[PDB]
Order: sequence, then C-alpha cells, then structure tokens
Amino acid sequence: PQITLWKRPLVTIRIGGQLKEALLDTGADDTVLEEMNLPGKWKPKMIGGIGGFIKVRQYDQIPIEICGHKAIGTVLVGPTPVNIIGRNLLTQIGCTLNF
Amino acid sequence: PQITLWKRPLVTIRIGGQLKEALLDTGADDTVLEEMNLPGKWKPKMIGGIGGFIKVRQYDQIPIEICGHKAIGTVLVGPTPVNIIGRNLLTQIGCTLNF
Ligand SMILES: CC[C@H](C)CN(C[C@@H](O)[C@H](Cc1ccccc1)NC(=O)[C@@H](NC(C)=O)[C@@H](C)CC)S(=O)(=O)c1ccc2ncsc2c1
Repeated sequence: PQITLWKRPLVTIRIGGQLKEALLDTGADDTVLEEMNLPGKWKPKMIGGIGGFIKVRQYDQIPIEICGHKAIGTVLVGPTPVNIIGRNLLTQIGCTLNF
Repeated sequence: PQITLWKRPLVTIRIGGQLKEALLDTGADDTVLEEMNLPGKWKPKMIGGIGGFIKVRQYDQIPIEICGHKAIGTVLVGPTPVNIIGRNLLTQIGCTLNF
C-alpha cells in the first residue's frame, strides 16, 4: 500500500496472538510495543526518546505481521504510549519513503 | 527519491541559510530541531513522546529545504535527541510510505 502522512500512519499489526494498532515509524531504529505479557526470555534495555529514556524488555525473533506482510525480529516492550514499528521490521516488509 | 530503511533516513536540510542533517520521522507529528537560532517570533510549547515532555520554541511559517524539496511550516526548536522532520513537513514535500 501507499500511506500518506496527513495523519499518523497507524496500521494493524498481528503479534503474539493479538491485533494491535501501530505507528509505521521511520524515526524508530527498533520496534517498541506497549506493555504486553509476551512469553519467553528477554533482556533489559533502555531506549531514548524525546522526553528521556524508558526501560524496556527486549524479546528476540518475535513474528509480527504488518497488515499482510510477515516479519520476524526483535520487539521491545515497555511503557510507550504508542505501539511503534521501527526500521528493523519496516525493512523486512520492503517499506520505503518516497517523494 | 525512494529511501530504504536499513540505515537511518538522515537527509541534509537547509534552514535559515544553514545546512543540517535531520531524520525523516514518520512517527513524529511535528518537526523539531536541536537548539539553534531562528529569526522571528516564537512561542513556548511542549511536545512529548517516549520519556515524556520537553519544552520547545515554536516558530511558524519557516522555510526549510529538505533533500531539495521546499517546505514552509512550523519548526519546533528544543532539546530533541536528534533533528527530526515530522509529518507536518513530510506531507508538504509529498512524502509517503510504500510497501
Ligand atoms: C530518533 C528520536 C525519536 C524521538 C525516537 N522515537 C521515534 C519517534 O518517531 C516518536 C514516536 C512516538 C510517537 C508518539 C508517542 C511516542 C513516541 N515520536 C515522537 O517522540 C514525537 N511525538 C509525537 C507525538 O509525534 C516527538 C518527536 C514530538 C513531535 S522513539 O519513539 O522515542 C524511539 C522509538 C524506537 C527506538 N529504538 C531505539 S531508540 C528508539 C526511540
């Protein structure tokens, strides 16, 4: 699809057996999901945003389908106000910026 | 151009006659640049994301050339981690997300 940027580029994603709305975010190196109780091992991480840093749980090799396109990779989970699909997954679904 | 996402989508901008490197950030509502001088009146504003809010200076109707494309719009200036081109200007330059 083509997504214009008049509004937030929110799309439906499928992860760990939930459908979620998530921002396709070219400014995000990593994918950051709102708090959710994913199974499996994780590693602690701190990521820096506009207001400072938050602590997140890093889960590896998590399947995520982004409206139709399958990806698998690292997902960070923590107290973000929005689900963020970052470049690690955007590259996998062949997402580009175009102008 | 078409810009892939295996690297940060950093582009050269020209603003107030100065060249800077800024991140094309579809997850950002607004454009916020690191502390710098810009001509004209500004008003205090606060903007937020992960880690909470920061105080910025809002400059309206500021010309910025982004990767050779002209925009004129709101530029926020403050303690952002990186120079960010947000949707307010990405829309002006005709930027879309495609996959
Ligand atoms: C490169 C620095 C950048 C800040 C990283 N983040 C991604 C960014 O697009 C966020 C997304 C966002 C939107 C709304 C609420 C909260 C966040 N936008 C924002 O924080 C913007 N907020 C809004 C409301 O658009 C602000 C810029 C104000 C306009 S980020 O979200 O802080 C982020 C994401 C992934 C990641 N991986 C490693 S460090 C890292 C940091």
